[PDB]
Amino acid sequence: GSSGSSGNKLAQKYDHQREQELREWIEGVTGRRIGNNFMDGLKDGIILCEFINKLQPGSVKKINESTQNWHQLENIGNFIKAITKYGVKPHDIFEANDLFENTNHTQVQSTLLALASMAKTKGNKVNVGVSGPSSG
Repeated sequence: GSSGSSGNKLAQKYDHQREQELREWIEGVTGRRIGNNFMDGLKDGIILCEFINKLQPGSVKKINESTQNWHQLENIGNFIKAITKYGVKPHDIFEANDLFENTNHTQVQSTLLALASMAKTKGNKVNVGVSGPSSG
């Protein structure tokens, strides 16, 4: 589709291109306003639990909704594990601290990049530029 890049640069670092393709997919499926801060907004861990839930009926049994942190952690824990069964290898999944302690952003992004492909085959509406197992 119409899109000027004039770069065609392939890297592993945080891609600002996909960042817009992910938030646009999640913010839609689930229905939560991730907001500017792609991380902080996803830190809560809620949007995550619901994300894998919308794709698989039963992913996350129950989710905690509060303004605390301790609870936010537990949530992310259920998701990361939920996405593991759906169709996401543990070698491409982020850690609870990666999203919680925002110690790693790319690690979390890469995880989603794959998820999108897991929902595509099934028959979902994904707006992420991810074709086949792109590793590199």
